[PDB]
Order: sequence, then C-alpha cells, then structure tokens
Amino acid sequence: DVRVRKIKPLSEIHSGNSVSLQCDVQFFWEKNGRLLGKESQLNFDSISPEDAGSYSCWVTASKAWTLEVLYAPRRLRVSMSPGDQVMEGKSATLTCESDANPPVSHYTWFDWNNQSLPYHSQKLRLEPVKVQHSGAYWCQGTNSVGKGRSPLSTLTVYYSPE
Amino acid sequence: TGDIQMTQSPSSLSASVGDRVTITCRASQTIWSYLNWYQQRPGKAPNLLIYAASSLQSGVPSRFSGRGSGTDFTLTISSLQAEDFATYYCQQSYSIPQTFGQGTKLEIKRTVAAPSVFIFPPSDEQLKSGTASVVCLLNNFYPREAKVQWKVDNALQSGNSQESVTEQDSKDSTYSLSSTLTLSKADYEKHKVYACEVTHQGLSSPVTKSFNRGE
Amino acid sequence: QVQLQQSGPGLVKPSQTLSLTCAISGDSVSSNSAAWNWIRQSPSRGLEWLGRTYYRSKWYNDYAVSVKSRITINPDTSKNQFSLQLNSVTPEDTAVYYCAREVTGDLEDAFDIWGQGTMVTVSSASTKGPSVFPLAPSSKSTSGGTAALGCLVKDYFPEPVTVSWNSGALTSGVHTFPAVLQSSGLYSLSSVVTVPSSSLGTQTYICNVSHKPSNTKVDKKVEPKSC
Ligand SMILES: *[C@@H]1O[C@H](CO)[C@@H](O)[C@H](O)[C@H]1NC(C)=O
Repeated sequence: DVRVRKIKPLSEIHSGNSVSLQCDVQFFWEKNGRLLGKESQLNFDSISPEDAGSYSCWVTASKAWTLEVLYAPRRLRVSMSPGDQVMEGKSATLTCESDANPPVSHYTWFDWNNQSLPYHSQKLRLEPVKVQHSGAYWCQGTNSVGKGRSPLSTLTVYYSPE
Repeated sequence: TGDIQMTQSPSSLSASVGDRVTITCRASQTIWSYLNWYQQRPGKAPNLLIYAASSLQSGVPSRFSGRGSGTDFTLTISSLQAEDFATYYCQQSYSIPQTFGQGTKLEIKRTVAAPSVFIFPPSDEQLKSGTASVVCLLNNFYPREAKVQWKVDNALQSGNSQESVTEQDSKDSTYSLSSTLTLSKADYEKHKVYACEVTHQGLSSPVTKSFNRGE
Repeated sequence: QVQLQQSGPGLVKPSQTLSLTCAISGDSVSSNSAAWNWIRQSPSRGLEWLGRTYYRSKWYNDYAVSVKSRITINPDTSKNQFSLQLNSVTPEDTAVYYCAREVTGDLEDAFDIWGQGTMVTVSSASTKGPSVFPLAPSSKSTSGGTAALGCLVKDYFPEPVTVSWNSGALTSGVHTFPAVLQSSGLYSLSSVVTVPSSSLGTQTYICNVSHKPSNTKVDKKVEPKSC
C-alpha cells in the first residue's frame, strides 16, 4: 500500500504558507522526473505558485498527487490597444492583464488621483477619448485569497492634425 | 465574445394571488453577481427590486428574493400579491454596454367578476362642434372576454365604434372597458334610442344600458 | 430624497435632432459615486441602454454603438442637469426615453433612481391639442349608491395624454383607458371614476388633462345632471 497525503496544512494552500506532505526503508520524492528529497516528508519554507505540480514517492511507486497553490492576483499590467498613443475622438481599450488562482472575480479601475471608475470587467473601452483623459491609470484584481495592484500605466491622447 | 445578451424565461406566466412564482435570467457570458432585477408597473418607470443578484433594495417587500451568480439567476415571489402585476426585467452591470432581458409579463388569475355597465350621452358642448360621442363603460370585470354591441333604435351598429381595455387593476385584478360610438351631430339627432348591450361570462343574460336622446 | 425630472419636446420632425433634459434633485451630476444614464424603451425593442456621462477627475462618456454616431450626453454643472441629443432622428427612434441615476459602487451597480419618462414621436404631422368633454353622472350611470363620471379627451397628436382627478387628490376608483387611434390619425381616450351618489351635491370632481407636446393644461369640472 503506497500513497501520499497532505499532512501539515489543513488545506488552503496559499503562497505565504509553509507547505508539506509525507509518504507512507528508503524514501524518494519526484517531480518532473527529478528527485527532490530522500526523507519521509518533502517540505517547503515558503511555497511559490511554480512549486505546484504532480508529485510522487516510492520506497512500490506512489500514484500521482497534484499540488495546487492558490494565490492573490500578481503580475498585473494595463495593456492598451491600439496603444498608449490614441487620437482624440477614437477608441482606447485598457486590458488588465492578470495571473491568479482562482482567477480574478471582479476588477477595479483607478485614475491618477486614485478615483474609482465605473467599470468592473477585465477590459475597459474609453470612447470617445478626449485629450483631458490623458494621464495615469491602473487596475486591481481580487479573488479568494487577496488583492493585486498594477503599476501606473499612462495613456496619451493627441489631437488630430486638423 | 461581444455584448452580453440576457434572456429571461418564461416570457409570460399566469398565476393567482398567493402563488409561488420564479423568473429565470441567463447571461451569454459570466457576469458574476453584477445582476439587477427591476419591476415596471403599468404606466410607470422601472423600479429597482434587487441589486447584486441577492440584495433587496430599500422599501421592496420581503416576498421578493434573488439568487444566483455567474450566468444563471432567479427572481422569486414567494406569495404573489395583486400589486405585483407588472413586467419584470433582469439587467447586467458587469460589462459595457449594459443589457436588459426581454422581460416577463406577469398576469393575475382570479375569480369571475361581472361588469357594471354605464352609458353616457354626448355632452352639449361636443354637440356644438358637430359630432356626438356616446360612451359605454364596462367596469371591474374578469375575465377579459367581453362583447360590446351598439344598438341605435334597436338596429345593430357596425363600423362606428372603438374599444379600449385597461390593464389588470392593481387591487382587484379586474379589467375595465370603454366603448365609444362616434356619430355626426346630424346622424345623432335623427334617432332616439341609444343602447349598449353587454354579454359577459359573469352575466346570466346580456345586459343592455340605453337612454333616450330627449330625456 | 433623490429625484429626476425630465423635460423636452415630445414631437421631433424626421432628420432633425432630439433634445431632452434630466434635472437632478438631492444629488449632483458631478458625483464620483454615480453615473447618469439614458435608457429608451419601445414595444418594438424593449429596454435599451443609450449612454451615460459621469465625472471622476474628468468628464467621461460611454455610448451604445447603435447611436454612437448621433448621440451626445453633456452634463450641466450650473443647473445640475444632463442632456440627451440624438441627431438625424427616424420614425424608428420613436420610444419612451428615461433618465436614471446609476449608483456605481465597487459591488453594487444598478439604476436606482429613474425619471418619469418622455415619449418622443418622430413624425411629419403637426401637433394637435385635445378637446376635453365631460362624462356627466346621471341615472343611467348610477347603480345603487355608486355613480360613474369621467372626461372624454378627443382628437390629439401625438401621444400621450395624462389625466389626474382633483389635482391628484382623487385616485381610488379611477380608470384612464389607453388611447385609441382614429381613422384621422389623431388619438382619443377617456378617464372615468366611480364615486358615491350621495355626495354628488357636495363634492367637486375636476379632471386635469395634460398634453405636453402642445403645452395644453385643461381642467374641466364634471357637473351632475338629472336628465
Ligand atoms: C494611490 O494609491 C496607491 C496605493 O494605495 C498609493 O501608492 C498612491 O500613493 C496613491 N496616490 C494618491 C494620489 O493618493
């Protein structure tokens, strides 16, 4: 009888936690074809989302158990289409690129003065854009764990050559 | 994916006072809990019933409730009342453009009620203009099916009248009907007996309301 | 208490431009926690969001692509209003136009305060004010201790006509019927009310007929007749 459990955290595998699990003599662990430990338990001091994957042990081989890490939205950046240089009177679309697990439930958009703007989706269409709308904008993601902020990405509105 | 489209079901439903009724609304794309429910009573603007899928707006009775998130939602009236006769709409606020459902018309079944029939001769002020309108009134009846026949000097009329029924009443769930016989002043004075015969399910026999042009 | 009052011509000639106004009471158009929208409704298409204007640090506008080429929603800070302009109207634009406050919280986003609505008809025809005639109570409009009376509102264009009784103080037992369309193209409706017959000699019953597209305000007293 060979298998693996997640002793040490109740559940709720979040990136700040010190995670663990033990195999139930000569111990061996394995992830992605490489052995990561010869002890009975394979433990982490601070879990990172890339530590997530399918692990296995053998003392005869265990069956694959998938480690899943939940984390607040990270690496948020405001993309702009067609770009950050849009002519006045046309469209400027702001996309809040995100990476989270579970994915972002709702977004929140702000301007340079940290005033919330009435939009909740991942993409925000400004139309028609005005030269007064030139300035810094940033979004915010939210999920089960926490929040995530994006840096100030500015959009420039230029007049038309007439 | 495009604009989020909202589809309500059913498009219409009949129910009696006290019945449990539920209205479903589905979004083509996920909207999480950015859904609102509105009630539009006849002749009125839409009224906010429930916001954020499940939260009751101030003043809304407790018999209204909302449920769901993502793409499927439900509006529930636990014990239907006569005041709830209206069209109900769902609306998403997650993405621009904000879109509404096609609406759900809610009609109230109730017991049979016989109409009260009244008749009004043309006013003397209208007779000066040159035309005469004879109005017959059917008041507080149910169901909607009611036949109106105009009889001038016992001769059945045709092609000179216009009907119009109200929506279901906010209190007793009844209908009211207004039938207007329009004649010229010359055609009006050349006859004496102006009658309005009404046949309805709540009546044992057709009821005729008439008057004499002189009296 | 937050209230929205609408105004503007209800009859617009084709190819000309619609212009309505929504006056705000109990709130400011520059509110950073709200947005001021325009929503039209017609039996043809139902409720359709048209556009909105709001202020955070600058003034912004969101428009439906249906009317992106013709719509214009500008706020007025001095009069605390916001407008709706729709160029080159067609008979397809005939509908009821609502203004509404959109509470724009982080999780709550709904239209909580609505205007009364303004029916706009696109037509070449000219406006025509109605003629109000009394429906006097009689023995042929009385059964038991209840008498029926009303007012006849005839030959007007365009819709609608609003009728109140005793400046709003009489609402119970009132039935204002939907307008009928006559062969003339003009509309007509009647509004009735049932009252006790015993008080016909002491109570006064006045119908208040309103027809905004012609600046018509008529109050007619319905007097009983023996006959
Ligand atoms: C806006 O908020 C961010 C994060 O809370 C903060 O770093 C920044 O200083 C704020 N800016 C202003 C103008 O308040």
